[PDB]
Amino acid sequence: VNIKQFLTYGRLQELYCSVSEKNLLHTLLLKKNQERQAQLKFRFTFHEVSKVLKDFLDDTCKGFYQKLNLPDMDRRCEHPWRDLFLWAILQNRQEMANYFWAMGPEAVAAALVGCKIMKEMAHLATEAESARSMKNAKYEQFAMDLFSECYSNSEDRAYSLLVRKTCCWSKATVLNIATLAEAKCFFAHDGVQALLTKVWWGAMRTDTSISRLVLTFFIPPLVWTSLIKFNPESATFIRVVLRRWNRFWSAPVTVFMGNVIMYFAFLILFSYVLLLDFRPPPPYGPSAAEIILYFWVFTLVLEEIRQSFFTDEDMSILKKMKLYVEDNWNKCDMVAISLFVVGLSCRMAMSTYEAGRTVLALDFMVFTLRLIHIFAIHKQLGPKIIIVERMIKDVFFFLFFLSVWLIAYGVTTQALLHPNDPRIDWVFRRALYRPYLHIFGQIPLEEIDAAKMPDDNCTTDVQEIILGTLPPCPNIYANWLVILLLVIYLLVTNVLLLNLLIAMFSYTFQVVQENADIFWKFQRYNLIVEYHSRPALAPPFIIISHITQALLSFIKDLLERELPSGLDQKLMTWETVQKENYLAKLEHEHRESSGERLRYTSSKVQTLLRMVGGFKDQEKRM
Amino acid sequence: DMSILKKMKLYVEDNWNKCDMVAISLFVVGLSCRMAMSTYEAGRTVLALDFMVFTLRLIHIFAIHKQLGPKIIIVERMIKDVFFFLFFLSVWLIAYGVTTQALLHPNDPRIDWVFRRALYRPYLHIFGQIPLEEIDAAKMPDDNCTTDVQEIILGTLPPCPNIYANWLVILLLVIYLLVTNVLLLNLLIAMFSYTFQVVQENADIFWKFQRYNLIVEYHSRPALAPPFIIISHITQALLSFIKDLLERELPSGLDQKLMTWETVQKENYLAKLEHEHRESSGERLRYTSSKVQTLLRMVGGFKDQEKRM
Ligand SMILES: C[C@@H]1CC[C@@]2(OC1)O[C@H]1C[C@H]3[C@@H]4CC=C5C[C@@H](OCC[C@H](CO)CO[C@@H]6O[C@H](CO)[C@@H](O[C@H]7O[C@H](CO)[C@@H](O)[C@H](O)[C@H]7O)[C@H](O)[C@H]6O)CC[C@]5(C)[C@H]4CC[C@]3(C)[C@H]1[C@@H]2C
Ligand SMILES: C[C@@H]1CC[C@@]2(OC1)O[C@H]1C[C@H]3[C@@H]4CC=C5C[C@@H](OCC[C@H](CO)CO[C@@H]6O[C@H](CO)[C@@H](O[C@H]7O[C@H](CO)[C@@H](O)[C@H](O)[C@H]7O)[C@H](O)[C@H]6O)CC[C@]5(C)[C@H]4CC[C@]3(C)[C@H]1[C@@H]2C
Ligand SMILES: C[C@@H]1CC[C@@]2(OC1)O[C@H]1C[C@H]3[C@@H]4CC=C5C[C@@H](O)CC[C@]5(C)[C@H]4CC[C@]3(C)[C@H]1[C@@H]2C
Ligand SMILES: C[C@@H]1CC[C@@]2(OC1)O[C@H]1C[C@H]3[C@@H]4CC=C5C[C@@H](O)CC[C@]5(C)[C@H]4CC[C@]3(C)[C@H]1[C@@H]2C
Ligand SMILES: *[C@@H]1O[C@H](CO)[C@@H](O)[C@H](O)[C@H]1NC(C)=O
Ligand SMILES: *[C@@H]1O[C@H](CO)[C@@H](O)[C@H](O)[C@H]1NC(C)=O
Ligand SMILES: [Ca+2]
Ligand SMILES: [Ca+2]
Repeated sequence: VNIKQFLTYGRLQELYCSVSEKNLLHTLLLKKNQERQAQLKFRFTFHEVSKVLKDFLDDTCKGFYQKLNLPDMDRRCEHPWRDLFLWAILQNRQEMANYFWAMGPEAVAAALVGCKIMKEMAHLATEAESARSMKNAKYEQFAMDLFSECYSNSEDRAYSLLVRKTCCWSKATVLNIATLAEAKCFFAHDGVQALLTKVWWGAMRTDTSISRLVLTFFIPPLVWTSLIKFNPESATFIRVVLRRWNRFWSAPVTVFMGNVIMYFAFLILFSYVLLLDFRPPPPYGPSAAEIILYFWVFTLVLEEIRQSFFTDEDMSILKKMKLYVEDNWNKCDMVAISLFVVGLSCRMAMSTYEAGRTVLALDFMVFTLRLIHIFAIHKQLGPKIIIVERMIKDVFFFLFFLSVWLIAYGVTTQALLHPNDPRIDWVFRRALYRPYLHIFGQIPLEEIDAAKMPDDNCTTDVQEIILGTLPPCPNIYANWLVILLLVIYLLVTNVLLLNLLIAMFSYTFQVVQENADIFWKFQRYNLIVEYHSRPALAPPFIIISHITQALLSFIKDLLERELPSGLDQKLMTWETVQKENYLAKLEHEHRESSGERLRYTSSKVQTLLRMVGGFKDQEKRM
Repeated sequence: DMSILKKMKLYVEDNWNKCDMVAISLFVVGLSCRMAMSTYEAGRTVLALDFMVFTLRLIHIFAIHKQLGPKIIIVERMIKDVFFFLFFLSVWLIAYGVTTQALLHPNDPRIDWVFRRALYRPYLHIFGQIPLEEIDAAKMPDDNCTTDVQEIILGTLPPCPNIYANWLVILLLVIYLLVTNVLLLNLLIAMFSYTFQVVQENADIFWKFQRYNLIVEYHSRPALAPPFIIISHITQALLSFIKDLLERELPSGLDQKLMTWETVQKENYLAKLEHEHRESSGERLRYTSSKVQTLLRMVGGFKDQEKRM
């Protein structure tokens, strides 16, 4: 059977129409068909398949079947193994999909696509057993093992395989598909990390010492010395010195360094303006340092705009905005920008001056916390960010129990101690703020224990309590009960509930620390990619880079590169050979396994018993 | 006798050696400053720090005991954990402290008090020092306070804390207490627990290496303890001018006998390894499958020959 001749588009559509009607793919195709019928022979059509694929990849299946809209039904599929793999993946058939992947040309990209589709469908997950089998798909492992084989083979063709635009997946890069699939374990591969290190250092050699690089950063003229080794490849002298300077000052590591230093400078200036040089409204004018801070934040806004609208390429504006706002650091920045603008606006008026100063203090808090993202560069600091996020989630869930318990205890103690205090603010103080402070050692027994209550001048008159002339007299009717409740609260809260939260923290830390390497390598990938696409200048100076880019656009890649047809075909054949070698080694390993040997021995012993019995009977005939 | 530079490099490679060097330098600087009236207090301060260094130097003798040795390594790794935790702690404390200083004392110009309220007070919150009389308006005393900047700088009266939005200051303090005191402190403690677990898994090996190092260190030391060690030093110098348990040179016959004995021991060890490998389950399975294959082929041939008859 020749699959190239066997699989026509009509045949493929017939296969898509022959879905068992008990699996998720049939339901999804039914929903697509119902939507199409509402908006406007074969039960299902390639339009429905394209829409279903769009709900899992949304960029990869660009005109897989919409190109001709519908293609000729007697025409053979241009990518038969790709189509068969996609069809066998959409319906949770993993063995068949494994076979189709083993016969397919672009296997790393196919495996990453399969892992993405498996996780998205396990998010859909109509059933639960299918969802569990689809959680353990092991396609990212196929991609990782094939790429390990490829990287061990050549280590230079592996990088090109990482960055080349695929032919079977609509010019999508393997790294693009891994990002779409969120394949954290693939990004943690040694080959991917090596390519990331090569991108990180740019023109310099990756073995460059940190001390030499920092010292050359702080002494720019020393870059023309041989202190920093660079990778191979009047007017000439100027050109070569400019080339050396640009190659050093364009590397993502130096851009990162400069951005970190200028962010420290920005925080220092922000703190100076907020704490020492915050002047009255424009009647007495903002200080010059404040205007410098305004310009700095304006350049930050320009950088945000560049990242949200003019990032790297041309897509839908809405798609680019969605990609921008999907990053949590991006929305953190947006919050900081909005807070600064509101603060500045309120500060410009006398009646809102204090509110503006308050909002600006909160904005400094937000910017300083924003500074945290640079810790992903270090293995010992990166994973702790993820730990802190999960631990914040743990705190959020613990807060339900804490709030219920504190409401009960605080209202009971407020009723027992100050039944005649009408003021609501003091009700909430004594009911929640004081019990919360008990957790951290703040136990004011002079307000709770009668024997410790001072002889202060106190009133029982409600009007005098409301007026605030004298503090209310605490009720000591049954003070033993108040003290017993405080003892119980101290035990329960401070030991039991606090250590329940701490045990939750410990479990979270243990779970993240088990996978610390993978998490940090994914973080490092994201940080290196972020600073590789950034302009070489740090804000405020980034205004120069923005102006230069705009002027270049008006007047007139390391990753995701397009290859010549011959080199592309050579790479595809090389990867196919690597996949064949990997599968052959897997088969050989399987054959020599203990279970396989046991099965072979038992079967052959059975055959030997039968044939030896026959031979013995024949001999006994003689 | 080696290269002088090699011996110095070997000396300074030991951390206890550089600890001692720090202690000696501190004592010398302290004594020198103490010799002058204008540097007397600085000399006393440096000598106090030197006592601290010497007392911590005393820790090295704990390697002699199995229950004390490994704890030194645990403490070193835990200090590294603290160093890495300090980045998060410093960033968070800078954010919170500057925000609260701006909210509470926007008119206080003095930088020392800025840094006090921005980092020293939030750090002390971690250890139960929560002065609500400076943060909560309802707990603020009726003390005699000024809003004049000149009077604040002069120090005549304490500055009046700003109570503009005190609910926000209190909410920030509540959030800081939760985040820092529970979350971040227990993140550091979980790091500590992981470090302790990793070292305690290999406690025996670490302590035995420590014991080796300590025994070797005190085997090569002169028999007299300082100050008295001056007598041993003078005796050694006099012996050098006028005129080993480990690392000993053997006669040629005994050396050859030892080499042959070790070769025989290695041969016995390798033979036992080979015998263990042969009788393993996997090897037996491989042998049985291969011989069953051979038996199938040869029995088929024999059966065909019999069927010829
Ligand atoms: C292992 C486990 C640990 C936890 C726990 O169980 C065991 O421990 C138990 C111990 C127990 C507690 C044991 C004892 C008591 C005392 C008892 O009061 C007796 C009531 C009498 C009558 O009403 C009040 O007396 C008098 O009051 C006056 C004030 O009103 C004081 O005058 C002061 O007045 C003014 C003070 O402002 C000022 O003029 C002066 O300062 C002074 O003149 C007198 O001096 C004092 O004599 C109340 C109960 C209490 C606190 C127990 C509570 C429960 C425990 C904590 C257990 C735990 C589960
Ligand atoms: C489970 C979880 C725990 C954590 C938390 O969430 C839930 O708990 C919540 C509880 C909440 C708090 C609940 C209540 C409040 C009170 C509120 O003030 C109301 C504002 C008004 C108006 O501006 C001020 O009032 C008045 O001020 C005056 C001072 O200025 C006082 O006069 C004093 O003046 C001088 C004091 O020097 C002296 O003359 C005397 O001593 C006295 O005359 C009055 O007596 C008082 O009436 C501010 C907010 C706060 C603290 C909440 C903050 C957030 C919580 C902790 C929640 C947690 C997330
Ligand atoms: C963590 C939750 C948030 C929401 C909430 O409980 C904790 O906060 C508390 C703060 C309370 C305020 C505190 C002070 C005052 C001033 C007083 O003159 C009138 C009542 C009012 C507004 C109170 C109304 C009820 C409020 C919002 C409580 C509310 C359930
Ligand atoms: C753990 C870090 C060490 C470094 C540092 O932050 C914590 O220490 C802080 C102590 C600060 C001092 C404290 C007191 C004074 C006296 C005052 O009249 C002038 C300013 C000055 C020197 C301050 C300058 C800034 C300093 C070094 C801060 C500096 C970022
Ligand atoms: C309490 O107020 C009354 C009002 O007359 C006064 O006489 C008395 O001295 C006050 N006591 C204290 C402790 O302030
Ligand atoms: C505060 O200082 C003024 C100066 O006249 C004085 O009259 C007043 O008694 C002082 N109050 C306190 C509480 O020291
Ligand atoms: Ca951003
Ligand atoms: Ca020494």
